[PDB]
Amino acid sequence: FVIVESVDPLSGTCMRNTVPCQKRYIKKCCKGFCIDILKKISKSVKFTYDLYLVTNGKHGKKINGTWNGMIGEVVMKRAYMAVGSLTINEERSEVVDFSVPFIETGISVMVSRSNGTVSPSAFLEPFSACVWVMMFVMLLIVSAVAVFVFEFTIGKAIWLLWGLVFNNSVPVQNPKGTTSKIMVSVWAFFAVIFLASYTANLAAFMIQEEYVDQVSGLSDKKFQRPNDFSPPFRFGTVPNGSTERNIRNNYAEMHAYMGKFNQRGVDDALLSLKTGKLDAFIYDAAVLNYMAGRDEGCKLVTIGSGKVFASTGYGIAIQKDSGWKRQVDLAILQLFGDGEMEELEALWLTGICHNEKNEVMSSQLDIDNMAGVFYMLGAAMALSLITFISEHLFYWQ
Amino acid sequence: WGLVFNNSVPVQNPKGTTSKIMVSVWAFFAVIFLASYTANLAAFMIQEE
Amino acid sequence: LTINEERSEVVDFSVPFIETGISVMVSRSNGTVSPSAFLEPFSACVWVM
Amino acid sequence: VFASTGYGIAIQKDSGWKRQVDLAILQLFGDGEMEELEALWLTGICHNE
Amino acid sequence: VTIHQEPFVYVKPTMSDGTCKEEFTVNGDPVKKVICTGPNDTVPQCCYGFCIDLLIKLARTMQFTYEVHLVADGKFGTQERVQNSNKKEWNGMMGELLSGQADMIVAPLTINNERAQYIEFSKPFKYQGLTILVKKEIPRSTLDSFMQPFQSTLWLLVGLSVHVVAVMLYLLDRFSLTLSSAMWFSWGVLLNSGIGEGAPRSFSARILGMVWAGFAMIIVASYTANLAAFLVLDRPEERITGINDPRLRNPSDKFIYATVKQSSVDIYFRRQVELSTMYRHMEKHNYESAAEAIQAVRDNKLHAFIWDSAVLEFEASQKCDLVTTGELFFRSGFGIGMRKDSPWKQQVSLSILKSHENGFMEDLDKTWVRYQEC
Amino acid sequence: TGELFFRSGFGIGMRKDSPWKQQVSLSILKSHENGFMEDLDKTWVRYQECDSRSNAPATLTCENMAGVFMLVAGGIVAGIFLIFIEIAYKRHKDA
Repeated sequence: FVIVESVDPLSGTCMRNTVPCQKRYIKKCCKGFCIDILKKISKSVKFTYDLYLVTNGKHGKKINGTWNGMIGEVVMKRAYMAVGSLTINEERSEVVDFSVPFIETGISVMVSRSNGTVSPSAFLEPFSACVWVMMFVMLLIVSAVAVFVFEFTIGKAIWLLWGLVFNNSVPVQNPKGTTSKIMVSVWAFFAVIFLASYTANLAAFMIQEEYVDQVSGLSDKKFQRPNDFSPPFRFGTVPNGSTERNIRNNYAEMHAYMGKFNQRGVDDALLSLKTGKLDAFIYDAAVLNYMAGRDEGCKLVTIGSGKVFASTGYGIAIQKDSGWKRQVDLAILQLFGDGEMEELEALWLTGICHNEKNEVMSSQLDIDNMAGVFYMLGAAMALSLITFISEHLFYWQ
Repeated sequence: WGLVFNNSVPVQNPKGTTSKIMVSVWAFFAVIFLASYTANLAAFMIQEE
Repeated sequence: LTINEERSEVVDFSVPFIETGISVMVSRSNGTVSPSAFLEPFSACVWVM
Repeated sequence: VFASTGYGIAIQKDSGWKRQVDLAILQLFGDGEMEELEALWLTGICHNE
Repeated sequence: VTIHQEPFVYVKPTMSDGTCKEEFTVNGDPVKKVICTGPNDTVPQCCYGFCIDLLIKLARTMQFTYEVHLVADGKFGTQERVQNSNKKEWNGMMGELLSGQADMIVAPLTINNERAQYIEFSKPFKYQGLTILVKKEIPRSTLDSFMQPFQSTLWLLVGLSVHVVAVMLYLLDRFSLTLSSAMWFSWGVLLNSGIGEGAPRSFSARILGMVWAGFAMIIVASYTANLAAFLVLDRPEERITGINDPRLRNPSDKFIYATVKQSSVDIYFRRQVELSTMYRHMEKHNYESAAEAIQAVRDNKLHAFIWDSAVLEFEASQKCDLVTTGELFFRSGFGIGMRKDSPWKQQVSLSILKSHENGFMEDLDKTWVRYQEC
Repeated sequence: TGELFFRSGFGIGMRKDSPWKQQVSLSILKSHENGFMEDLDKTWVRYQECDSRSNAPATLTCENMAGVFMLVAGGIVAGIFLIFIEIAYKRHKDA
C-alpha cells in the first residue's frame, strides 16, 4: 500500500518520484502507489501536499476516549486531510469524514498451500456407474453364451469373465467352447478398452486439478470450534487489528482465543508462515493479495480463493466538513476514469506471483489418504464374510 | 519374455518355487516397465513438435 | 516496403520502421511426432535390461 | 528470417527532412510507443507462437 | 576495432608468430582471419569472426586494405559527461571515431538515438535486439517413481494387507495349501504373474477375487497416475516477463539483475523515467564484462543479467543452463563505424544492400548463427 | 470474462440532501460491518446452480463409455446370434 526509505544521501536527498516526510522532525522520502494517487489528486484539485510521518499504530483507533492514530491527529486536526489505506470502520466512519473507495478491500486470512490431491478413489469416481452397467450387463451376456455351449461351474466361468473384466489374471479353467472362446474375444478388445478407461481415468486424475483446502469463512469447524482442533489452527492479525476489531465485534472464539495465536510484524506474518508454526494468518484482504503477490516462493495461499470476507475499501480521509470534501471523491472518480489505476497495477497491484488460475502440480507419491480407495476395497472383506457365514446359516437349516 | 512383454504366454510355468519368486522379480519390475510404456505414451501425448 | 537495392539505388529511403524479410506461409494441418517415438523413449535401456 | 529486411517512409534524394528524420525514427523507438503500436498494429489476437 | 565477443567473433592470442590456427570449416570453408593489437586485461593477437568476416566481404566489394585494430576502452561508445569542465565526451570506439582512429569500426552496439545526431550509421547488418541474460535451472524431478514416489510405506502396507486378504480367503475355505496355495494365489492377485496353480471355487472366493482384482487394478492404475506425475508436472514459474517484469518492476535486493557497465542497451535504459528502478539498483550492480556475465551465469553469480539479445541467443549454445528471455526489447542495430562522411558511405549502404539481398549474410549464419550445439 | 473492467458501484438513489444521507451511510457501515450482506449472498450471491469448469473433467464418460462398450456389447451378442448358427455350422454339417 505504501513505501518509504531514507532520502538518498548519495545525491543527499530523495529522487525518482519519492515524496519526503519529516520525523521527530527529520524529513524522509516516501514511495508507493496510493502516494501517487495523492499525486494524481492535486493533479486536478491542485492542493499542495506535504507528507508526514505517523507516530504510532496506523490510523486513529479509539484508545481510551479517543482514537489513537492518524484519525487521532484528525481529531487533533493536525492535518487538513489524511493519507494511508484503511477501510473506514463504522466507528472510523462515525469518527469523522472519510474518502470514497480507493480500491476494494475486505476481511481475509491466508496460509501456505502445501499438500493434497483430489482425495482417494477419484479413479473409481470416473466410473460413473457404467462399470456397473456393463458389469451386470456383460455378466448376464456371459451366462448367455455359457448356456449356448450346449453343443456355478458355468458361473465360475463367468468369474473367468470377471478376470476378462478385471486385469485377466485368472488362471483357472478356460472353457472349451470355441463359440464361447469368441465370446471371450468379446470382452477381449472391449474390456481391453476398459483398461483404457482406467487409463484415461487416471489421466483425469492427473488432469483436472482441484486445489482445495479448508476455508469456511468467518468461522469454521476448525475455527467456530477453536479449542476442538487437536493441533491449534492459528489465523489472525497483529494487535490493534481494525478488521480484528470487527471480528472482535463478530465472534469471540478468536478475539477471545486468537490473542494466544496473536503475532507481531506485517511481513513477519509471512515469515512465521515460512516457519509455519501457526496454521494461517489474517490481514488486510487486498493487502494480503499483495502478500501472496510478492512471494519469494510459492507456498502461501489466501484463505479461500479470494471469496470476499467483509468486503471493504480504503482511501484518504480528511476532517469532517473539510475543504476538498465534495469534489475530492470526484477526483477519485476521474481517477478510476482514466484507468491510471489499471496502470498502477504496475506501480502496485499487478503481482509477479499472480497465476490465481494456475494451481501448479500436487504430484507426489501415493498417500495413505489416497490409499483410502484400497481401504474401501478391503472393507468388503467382512461383508463377503457376512454373506459366507450367512451361507453357513443356509447350512444350519 | 512374456514376463517382459505383456505376459500373454500360456505355456509351461516352471515348477521352481525359487524360480517362481524369480518370476516375481520381473513381476513388479516389468510391471513398472509396462508403466515405462505408460509414461512413454505420456511423453508421446506430451512433448509436441 | 523494404527498400530493394534497386529501390535503394533509385533514391533516398528511410531508416527501418520495423523488421521485415522474405517469407512464405501455409496452413498447419495434420501430423504428429512420426511413428515409433514410443520406441524412441526406450533409450536402449529396453536392450540393457 | 528469410531475406531479413525492414520498411520505412522514403523521400526524394537529398530531401529537407533527410538527416534528422531517421533521428525522429530513433526517438520513436526511444519512447517505446512502437511497443504501444503493437496494439495499434502489431500485437495479434492469434499470437501463441 | 571492436571488443572480443564470442557470439560476434572468435579472437584469441595469436598462435606462434604472425600465426593463428589455420582451419577450414566444418563444411570445409577456410574462413579467413586477421590480427589486431590489444593489451591483455598492447600487442597484436588473432582475430576472427563471421561479423568481422562480413567486414572482409564489405571490403571485397569496395576495396580498401583492411587494417585490424582492437578497442582500447571496454565500452562501445557514448557521448558522456566527464568529471569536470562540462564538455561533451563521446566514449569508447565511438570516441575513437570522433578520434577517427580507424576507417569504420565494426561493432554490434545498436544505433543510438543519442549516437544518431553524433555519429552516422547504416542499415542493420544483422537485425537484432537486446534482452536480459538469464540462466535456466536444471530440470530433473525424476525418481524410481512407482518404486520411489509411489506409496512409500503404503505399497508395503497394502502388501501385508494382501496377507490379511489371503487370510480372509483361508477363512472362506473351511466352511464347506490354504496358507501355501494362497501364498501363490493372493500374491498373484498382487502380481497377476500367472503362476497358474488355481483359485478356489467357493462362493466367497471368486468374489474376493473381484475384490483384490479391482484393488490391484486400481493399484497399477495408480502407478500410471504416478507416470503422469513424472510426465505431467509443474516445472514452476520461469519468470521472464519482459519490460513489464514485476520482479524487475518490484525493486528489492533479492534478485540481482543488471547489464553491462556503459551499455548502449543500458543507454536505452539511461534516458527513461519508469526505468528508474534498475537505473538505481542495477546501476550499482552493473558489471563491465559480458564475459563476466557468461561466467557469472556459469557461476550463477547474479539472479539476472542483460546484454545484446541475439548475442545471448548465440551464447545460449555455449551454455546448457542458460535461459533465453521472453521477447524482444527495443530492437535496433549496429555495424562498421559510420561518422563524418566517406565515399564509403552510400557505397557501404549498397554493400549492405547486396548483403541482405544476397545470401552471404544467410550464408554467414552457417559461419555463426546456424552454428548451434545446445 | 477474463478480469475486472473499471470497478465501481451503485445503490439507492442519492441526490440533493437528505437526513437519510449520513444515516444511510452508517446503514451501509452496518451492512458490510454486519453479515446481512454476506447473509444476503445466500439470498442471491451464494445461490448457484450452473457448475464451473476450467479444463474438461469428463472422467464420468459413462454416456460415451456406453458410446463404445455398449455397441461393443453389440459385438458380444453378435456371437449370440452369429456363433449360434456357427455353432451349428460344422455341427449341423456333421449332424
